[PDB]
Amino acid sequence: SPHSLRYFTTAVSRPGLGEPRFIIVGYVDDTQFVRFDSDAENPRMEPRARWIEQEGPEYWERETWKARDMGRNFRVNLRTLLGYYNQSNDESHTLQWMYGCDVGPDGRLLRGYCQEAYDGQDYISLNEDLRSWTANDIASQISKHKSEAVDEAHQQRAYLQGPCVEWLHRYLRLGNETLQRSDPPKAHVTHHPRSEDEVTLRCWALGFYPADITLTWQLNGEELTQDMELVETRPAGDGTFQKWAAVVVPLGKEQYYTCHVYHEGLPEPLTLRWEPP
Amino acid sequence: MIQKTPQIQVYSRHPPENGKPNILNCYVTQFHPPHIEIQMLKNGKKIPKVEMSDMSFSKDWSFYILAHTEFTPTETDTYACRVKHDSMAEPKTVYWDRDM
Amino acid sequence: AMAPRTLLL
Ligand code: NI
Ligand code: NI
Ligand code: NI
Ligand code: NI
Repeated sequence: SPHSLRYFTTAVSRPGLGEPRFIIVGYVDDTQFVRFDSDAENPRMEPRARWIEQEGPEYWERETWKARDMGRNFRVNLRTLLGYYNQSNDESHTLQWMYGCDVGPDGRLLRGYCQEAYDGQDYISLNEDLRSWTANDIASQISKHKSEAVDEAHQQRAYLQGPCVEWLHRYLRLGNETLQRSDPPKAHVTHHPRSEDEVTLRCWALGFYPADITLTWQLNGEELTQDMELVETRPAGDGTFQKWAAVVVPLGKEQYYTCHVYHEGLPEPLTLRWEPP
Repeated sequence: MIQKTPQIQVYSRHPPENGKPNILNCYVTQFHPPHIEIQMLKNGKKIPKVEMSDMSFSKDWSFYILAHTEFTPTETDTYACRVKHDSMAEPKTVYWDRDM
Repeated sequence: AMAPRTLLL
């Protein structure tokens, strides 16, 4: 509609310990549904959405063992990269891996992702063809060369084209009521003096799902302002999201400005402006 | 690593009304590395039981996390989120403003 | 469900 299943994996080395901290979170669209944290109480794959609690112990046992296996491999990978970069074992380093599938309205794979970063920088990524890799420096070239030798691409491609899509379909069925919905935003404009003769107008969108949204401001008769303060879309904590966008305008000219709110749940945008009480 | 400095937002789940129970969120984004200390305070004092969730990373590899706690806005009580991260020498306290 | 294996870097 479209939809996606994505996993986000993070391994952090700890100079002065054995095991790195290893975390996995899984998402369908904008909803986190599973988490594994090696340092947790306890270190198993566990639910983060009510609807996944529908899976039997077999599911939970198998994902926990896969998480544990991946953690061991990420431990190895961190040590391997220390070597590639000639780095010492007295500092912390990070490996991140994001992967998953986007599927279209007909339930078919639109694109697959499989990419890693070392210390927050692009390391290696599976190309859109799902057949070849992009490296970013000498170390990642070695990794790329190794993955070509063992045909890793075909293993990841098989997953992304098959099980990833199929599991996404299962999850969409399990969590249909919350995943397959649009809650449109409710919006209002607030007014806050900024100086003697300037006012901050803030256009709020609240209670919306999914997270994608766009707010625009403009002076009536002109193109959209670029001079706009925004915040990153943020979780309300109840499965919906919030966002706001602000402009500073002259006192007494508040109503010459208009905010529009666009969202998948709105056939037409909401149109708002400051209304004195 | 290339350190990235956290962006912090402190806000309520529902539009605040004095004496009406609510949820206070501290949402921290765009930081690297992922290790971070987040405390939520009431009148300068550490709030005991704070939940953490929604922790992952963005397309630019930077991390985000949500802390939250139950709270009832009053005319007098002050709330803030104090964040310590390797990218900053000193912790950073962001006070809750009903208008943000 | 998660991928069966990760890359060996
Ligand atoms: Ni004020
Ligand atoms: Ni219009
Ligand atoms: Ni710490
Ligand atoms: Ni809660």
